Amino acid sequence: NSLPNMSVHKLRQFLQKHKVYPDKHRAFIYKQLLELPLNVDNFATLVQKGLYPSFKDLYRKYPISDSKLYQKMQTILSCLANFCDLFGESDQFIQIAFPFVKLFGQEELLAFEIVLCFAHQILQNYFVDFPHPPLDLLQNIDEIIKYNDPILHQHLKQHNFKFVDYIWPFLSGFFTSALDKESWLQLIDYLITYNDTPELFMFITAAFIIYFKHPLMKLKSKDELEIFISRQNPVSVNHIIESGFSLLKRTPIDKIFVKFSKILPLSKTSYNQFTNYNVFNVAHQETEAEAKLEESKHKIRQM
Amino acid sequence: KMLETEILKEQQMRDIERERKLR
Amino acid sequence: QQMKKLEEESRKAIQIAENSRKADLDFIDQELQKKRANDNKFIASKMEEEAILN
Amino acid sequence: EAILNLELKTAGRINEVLNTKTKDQNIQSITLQAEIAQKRLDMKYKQMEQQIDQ
Amino acid sequence: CDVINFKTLKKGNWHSFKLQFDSKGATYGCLDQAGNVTLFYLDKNRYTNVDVQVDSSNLTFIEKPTGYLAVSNADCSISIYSILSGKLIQQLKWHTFKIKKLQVNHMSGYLLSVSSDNCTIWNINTYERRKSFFVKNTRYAQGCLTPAGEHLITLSQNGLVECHNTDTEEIGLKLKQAHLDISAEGVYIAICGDSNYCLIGRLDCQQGFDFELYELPNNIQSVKKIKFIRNSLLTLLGSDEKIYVLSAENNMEIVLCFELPSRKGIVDYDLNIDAKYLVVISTLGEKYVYDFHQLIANQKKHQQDVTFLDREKLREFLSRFGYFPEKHRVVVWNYLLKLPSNYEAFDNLARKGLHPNYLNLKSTFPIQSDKLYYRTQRILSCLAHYCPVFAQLDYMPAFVFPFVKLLGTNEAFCFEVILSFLVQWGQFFFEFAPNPPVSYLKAFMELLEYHEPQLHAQLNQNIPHTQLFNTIWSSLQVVLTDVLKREDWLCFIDFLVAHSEKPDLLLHILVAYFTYFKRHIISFTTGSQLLRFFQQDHQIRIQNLLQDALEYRNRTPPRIPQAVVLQDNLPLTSEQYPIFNFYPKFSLDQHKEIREQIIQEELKATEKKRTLKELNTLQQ
Amino acid sequence: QSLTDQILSVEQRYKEKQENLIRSEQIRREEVIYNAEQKLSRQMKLEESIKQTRLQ
Amino acid sequence: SIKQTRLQQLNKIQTLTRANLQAQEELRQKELDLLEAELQYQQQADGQQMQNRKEEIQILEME
Amino acid sequence: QMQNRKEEIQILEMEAQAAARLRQVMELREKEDRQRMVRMDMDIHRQQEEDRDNALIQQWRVEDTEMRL
Amino acid sequence: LLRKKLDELHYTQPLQIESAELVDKLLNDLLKTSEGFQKLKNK
Amino acid sequence: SLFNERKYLLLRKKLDELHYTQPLQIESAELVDKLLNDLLKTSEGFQKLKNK
Amino acid sequence: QLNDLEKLYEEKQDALMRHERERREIITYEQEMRYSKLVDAERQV
Repeated sequence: NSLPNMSVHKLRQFLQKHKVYPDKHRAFIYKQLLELPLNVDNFATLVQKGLYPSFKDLYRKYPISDSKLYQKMQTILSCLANFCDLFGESDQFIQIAFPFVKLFGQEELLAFEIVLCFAHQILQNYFVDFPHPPLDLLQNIDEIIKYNDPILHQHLKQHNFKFVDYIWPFLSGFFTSALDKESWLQLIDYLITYNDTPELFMFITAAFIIYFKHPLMKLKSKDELEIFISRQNPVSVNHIIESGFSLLKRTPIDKIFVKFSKILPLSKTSYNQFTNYNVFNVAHQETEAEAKLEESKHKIRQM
Repeated sequence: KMLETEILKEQQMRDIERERKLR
Repeated sequence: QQMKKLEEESRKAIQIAENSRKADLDFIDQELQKKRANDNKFIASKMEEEAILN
Repeated sequence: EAILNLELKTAGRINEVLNTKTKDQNIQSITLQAEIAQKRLDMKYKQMEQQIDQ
Repeated sequence: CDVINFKTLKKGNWHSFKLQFDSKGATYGCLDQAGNVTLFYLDKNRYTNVDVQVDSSNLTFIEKPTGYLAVSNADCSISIYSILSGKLIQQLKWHTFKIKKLQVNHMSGYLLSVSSDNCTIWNINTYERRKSFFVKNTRYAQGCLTPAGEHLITLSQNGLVECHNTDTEEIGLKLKQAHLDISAEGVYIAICGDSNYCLIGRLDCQQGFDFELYELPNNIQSVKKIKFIRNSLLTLLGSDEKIYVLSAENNMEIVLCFELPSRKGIVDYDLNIDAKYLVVISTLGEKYVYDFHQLIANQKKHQQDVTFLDREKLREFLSRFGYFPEKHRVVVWNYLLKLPSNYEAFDNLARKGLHPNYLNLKSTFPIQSDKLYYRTQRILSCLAHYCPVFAQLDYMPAFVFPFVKLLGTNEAFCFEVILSFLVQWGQFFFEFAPNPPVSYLKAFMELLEYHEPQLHAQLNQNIPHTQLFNTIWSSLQVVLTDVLKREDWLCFIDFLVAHSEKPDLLLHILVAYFTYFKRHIISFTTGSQLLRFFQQDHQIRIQNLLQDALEYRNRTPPRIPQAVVLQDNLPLTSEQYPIFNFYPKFSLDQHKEIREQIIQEELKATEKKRTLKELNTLQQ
Repeated sequence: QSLTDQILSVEQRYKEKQENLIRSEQIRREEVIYNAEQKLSRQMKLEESIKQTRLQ
Repeated sequence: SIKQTRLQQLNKIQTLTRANLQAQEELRQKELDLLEAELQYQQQADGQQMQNRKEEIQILEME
Repeated sequence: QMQNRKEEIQILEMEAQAAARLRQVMELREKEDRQRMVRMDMDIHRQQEEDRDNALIQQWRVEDTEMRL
Repeated sequence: LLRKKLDELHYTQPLQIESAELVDKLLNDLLKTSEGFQKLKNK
Repeated sequence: SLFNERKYLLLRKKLDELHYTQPLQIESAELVDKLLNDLLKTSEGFQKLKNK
Repeated sequence: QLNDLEKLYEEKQDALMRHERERREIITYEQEMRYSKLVDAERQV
């Protein structure tokens, strides 16, 4: 596997015109492009200690039926959760692990490391606070949008469409939430070279707005955001990603409120903890199976 | 505050466990 | 002159507001810890004798 | 005023350090207290398990 | 304290904040946060929770019986627009710069609209502009009409004041905000704004354009709203969010101030012409509706002792040639329907994977064609993917089929055509989802009455409402492919599309078939008879009937409260399709009055029994 | 530069709305789903019906 | 004019920032309590039934 | 102009102080709003435990019954 | 007529009459707090 | 909604520690927060002026 | 000039403008709660 004869430079154009991968072989395209600092040490540590009380997407708000997703996603969440507590509880960080195992995971290590690398390069400002979604990026997107056709905002603000309201489906609600399975289509394999942006996902989020001004300019009431949003309509993706990219080239950093660091989270001796995490407001989920088991037992004894 | 809380709250389990162990 | 009183004002604009608000935070935190202890005590002691008697 | 702004930017930089280092040390103290409160659990729980057996 | 809350009375984005009331007293309204306006009417005394799609700052009442009230929008245009019968009967676009003062002297009819550069007078019956007081650098802060008949009073940005008699000095306050009102008799002018004054001049201008700077008592620092009340009282809403009613005779002698617990202060207010009721709206959007006389009397007395192509060519073509063949149909309809050919939006509805809600269709539509039912599944599924309410309501294949069969040789076209069908034509079709769009169909049923009020009179007499709604809906669910003819129906669609400018015709045409048969409907008592009857292959003569229905549409005033009044939602957006409100959540009231009484009985009975089983303590 | 600084203050007051806007969803959604969890208390009412059944 | 311009920008930016923090104080606290209030308030209903528990338990203790 | 200037100069110099402290003030008020938001989130953690208490109540009734049965 | 003390103190609110029994403590606390406050600034 | 209760608590609680009697009609008490502060600040301002 | 014309004030005058309603509710706690206690206790004729 570790024979990197093909330059990522060849891939930079390939990835745009021929898209990115065989669904069953992308693992060896993706990691070459993202950079996963793999070694023999930490994952084993994270695997050995582990789980559990924070796991809301496992028989609480979400089920898992497939053992490649059950027994296995337990490892990715366990790792990420105990690597950094923020992943363990945060909703928008939980949602990255969810598809990384669904999409990879078999591939246990990679789904995990891929999540961490992604978190370090993209999700660095996707936190801002917690329970909160990234408030700062809801603002950073209005700044990029004002640059990229400000009339939309004048109109949205005029009718009290503020932050979150029309941004969150893709930004703050996590970037996979508003797109379908085969439509965001492992966007992470697609924006892997544009993680080196503030983020290109910001430009893209803006691109899921603006280019959507035709219907967004029809919003008069917030009632309509729910109508608009719950469809989780991917639209194109492809031409949104492309307009996002061209926006990068023509958008100087001067137009960007939130700064993103040059993160290349690689170490052969260490793995970086996500640091922007409100440690104080985490590590509280529940499961509490006995809450209901006792009714069964009560009835048995009463019976 | 929350840690000392959580701890003293956690140890109420140990008292519950004492009852469960008893039966 | 007022510029100097004004730089001094960071202390006279009351650094001690920090100390005061902090004191209020340290204080209220303890006040609420006591309220917690009370509610926790209600629960912590309400048990067990029947089971051990039985 | 050129001179006084020198002095009162310098005082400002000094206060940056004083206020943030004072707070840093105050949180180190609270932090250890809370962390120790966590570590004592694990110190106790070793015996809790032994006690649970009997 | 009568309280109106619109969050239940049409739950939506409200937080109502500015109240307005009419001079007939049966017409009401309010400006909500979005700039949307909700009107209300008495006479039927129906809640009429229907809005006006504006982005306004000012609702001004019009004496027209159904209002079509004048609304100053964010783009400074004036919409003459109701909810009763809906209909934006006139878009009186003219002004630029926010119209700040919009008012009408209904003594004769005379609309004043004040922008900072130009105060204009409009004549209501045509809304023509008759006079333009465009004055260089006035930067009118405000101005109003003196109802007496008639004066326009000018108040400049710089605090200067002058009057303009309609047949052709100062305050001195450089207010940023200024609010003016004039007494009913037209004898006082009262001005308030950023400063703490009840600035009184007389109109009756014994003062010229001079005003008395009466400082308001105590609590007023500045005001938010001014209104003359009942007789000679003046009411102000202070910046303290409290309302003070003062008596000009005694200057202040405040007669009233009372807002319910002060935790809910007042954002704005207005008086019903029948001054007995004043409604004030809280900062939380609560309308406190109350007897005003009673309230003044209460606080004042209580405290008393204290010390070819082209639509026109096509209309004739599709009438004289009749219909139109397939190889060219997409051109004619894309034109008539203003379709975007938003092929990217459509194609991405089509390819995601499995669509589980309609896998399935042969059980309701057992057409033995495994490629045609498939075509129906594909469009139908795209539509539900687009808007899932369409599967709730999984009846949709009822019309998706005849159109996919026809027009749906071209899928992108058919899909967009259908959105036009649901977006502008069938606007009420989803409002009682998942059930038949009954009230909604009341627009239709009333239309049956409007075209022939003998027929509808007998239909209600003979078929007991609910089933007729189901009968009509199933006809509107397809539409006339079952009714009239399987193939010759088409004339009505080419007709409706030629007349895509007139969405009301979807309903005028199904009406028209009822009105075609007349006496042959009258003897029927059930939907099973009418359904099959209308589906009988009777000879029609649709070229007469369609074209007569077009006239029927064009033969009535826009005063009809046809439940859902249709608007032109025909052009669709590019890239992605328009967001559209294909959703219910409306009240029918009566069955909840009933459920409510039932639940109270169920629970008091449960408690009496649980309570009675104190016997259990005594027994066990 | 004054504008840049004025701008930073203006930008921060928008963030202030973002905190309120986030709460407008975070509060509301967790609150309704854990109103749904209060029906588990209704299913605690269940036990009174059961105990009464045992008594009767 | 530059000074007045800068001064007005600061005057109103500073005035409104502060006026807004005050308007928002009302609104931000409401963002939490408007709903949390009902959750904790209505949950008194559980505390209320402790009385029924007292009686049933004693019925059963004595049975 | 040197005379009117005195007023213009003193006002910008103080207006600058409005900003000098507003920069400190916004950070302080933002802190307060934020801490009030945190307090909820931590209260919610306690509310999870409130639900645990009801689970304990059912457990207690079960034991009363199983111990007696 | 207790209103008047509040008005001079400028403590704006709609008032009760029907309120003596507490205005009488708390506003005297305001009028006098430490009156020496007014006198000390002069001193 | 009931934020006010968080402070009705806090404020009835603290005004009574200063031994005030409270004989009136009832209307949402989340407000003395600043009067306690104003009397206290005036009293403190006073002490500070006294010290000065 | 008055760069200090605002903010510090937000922790001032509300005092009693607002204590006036405080004056009505933190009262139930001592007087109504007392009112009905002493009046329902009228039973102790």
